[PDB]
Amino acid sequence: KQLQTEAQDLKFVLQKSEERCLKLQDENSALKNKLDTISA
Amino acid sequence: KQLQTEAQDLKFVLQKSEERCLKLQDENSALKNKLDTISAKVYLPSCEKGF
Amino acid sequence: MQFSNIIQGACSAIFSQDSSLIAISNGSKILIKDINQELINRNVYSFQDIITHMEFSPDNQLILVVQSNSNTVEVKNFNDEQWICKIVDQACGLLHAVWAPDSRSIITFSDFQMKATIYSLTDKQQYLIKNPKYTDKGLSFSSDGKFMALAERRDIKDYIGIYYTKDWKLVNHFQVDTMDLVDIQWSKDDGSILVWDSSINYKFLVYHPSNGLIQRIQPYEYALGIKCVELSNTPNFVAIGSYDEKIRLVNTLTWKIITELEHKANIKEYSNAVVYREQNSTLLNAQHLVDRTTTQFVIDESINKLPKSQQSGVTDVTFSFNANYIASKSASFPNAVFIWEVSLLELRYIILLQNPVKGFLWSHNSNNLIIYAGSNKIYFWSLDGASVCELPQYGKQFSVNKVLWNKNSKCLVLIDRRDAIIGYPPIDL
Repeated sequence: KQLQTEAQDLKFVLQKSEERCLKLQDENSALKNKLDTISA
Repeated sequence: KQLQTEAQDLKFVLQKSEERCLKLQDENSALKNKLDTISAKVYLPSCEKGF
Repeated sequence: MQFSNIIQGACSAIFSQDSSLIAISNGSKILIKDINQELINRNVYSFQDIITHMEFSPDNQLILVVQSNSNTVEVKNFNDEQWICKIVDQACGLLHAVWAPDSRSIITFSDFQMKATIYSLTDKQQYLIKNPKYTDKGLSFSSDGKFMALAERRDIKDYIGIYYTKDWKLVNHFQVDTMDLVDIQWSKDDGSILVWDSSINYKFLVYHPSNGLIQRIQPYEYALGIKCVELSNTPNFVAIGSYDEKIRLVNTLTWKIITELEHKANIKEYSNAVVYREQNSTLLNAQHLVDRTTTQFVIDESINKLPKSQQSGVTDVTFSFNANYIASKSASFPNAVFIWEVSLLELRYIILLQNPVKGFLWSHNSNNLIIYAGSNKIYFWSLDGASVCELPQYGKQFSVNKVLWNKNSKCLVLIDRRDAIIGYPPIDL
């Protein structure tokens, strides 16, 4: 119990961290498409 | 023993995910810099095509 | 409930600062009703567009309308149909917009966190924003409205830009020791900026607007926390809704935790527990052919067990009038409402619903927590035990998935899909 709790607490934070990365990934692709649209 | 391993080390994995999000934020910053840059020369005058 | 015909097409709605007006949004139009005259229209605006955001200015004179994939922001004067403004500075996008209080301006947020150019409605004065982090989140005003705190990101770091709202100059910029800012709150007395970090660290950073940290509400490093937060309108008590089914109630005078209010699961484990449930019934007398097959809000003390992502965390922490109660609930209790009683700092008036709870509203100047759950009923934690406002056959199938409640807590706005009920509930008070 003591360990599993920490372990969850860690997994819980990791999934939120991954979501930060994903919106930044989607940002990244949209940013590229915006620039390309501007150049063309 | 593995749960000690689950704890050891996701603090580290959290840290690795932090490095990855920083990588992405940096790339986004570079792209943002490109957007600000491209806008400074493209839209400053091309905004007139628009309006 | 005194009310009007079901408003057709009412995809969404907002109400005014003085609670006198309700703006109803249909996908292409906004209808404005003066509720005090009657729940009737004063005017309607239409757009050849898709409206995604609607807002009243805090003087209830202008409606801010933001159009979808058209990047268009329109501002119209209810009392001056001749004053029409549009922001079409579209090369950068007009992703969103909010009203800037008495500055007579719109903060319009460009896409890609580029700019949040402030567009004065009296003179444009388009000051650039140094890479705003967000649109609505992360943007907040001081209690007196003079300062604004904006979550911003550059140097890929989060920091808060403090702007003086009267001239939008950056006046008190500071770095925040955050991983990722979620939002920013100001103290009710503006003696601090309460900075809400990412749920990852469970932390609140309290900064003096003039000097940086005053205090920190300790992180636990590796657990999710700070799911939600609210301030009382009593001197200032902040209730930190964590992610571990706990509220850290903090006296912001000293920034100390006035214990942890825990949702637990066992009603019997709260020394002052009172438990109620919504339950199946027949109608009130003298009802006739209206049919039965209804419910009532009743006490049922026997009940002991109450029913990552959206699990565990406190979904709400709303303070009541004078903050004697906290309307809370955790994600772990899809079917129940927790009402914390303070000064007891114990749970009391625990409510089970017939279906999962969608949200709560404390009445201003009272309690009677409005509980809604998409059931065509308004349940209330009536102070006087219990109450249910059955909604009528007008809109017999209306669910009430969203509720607004006027500050002049006389008028209720119930929203479902393209549909609104505007009325005056059992509000004799």
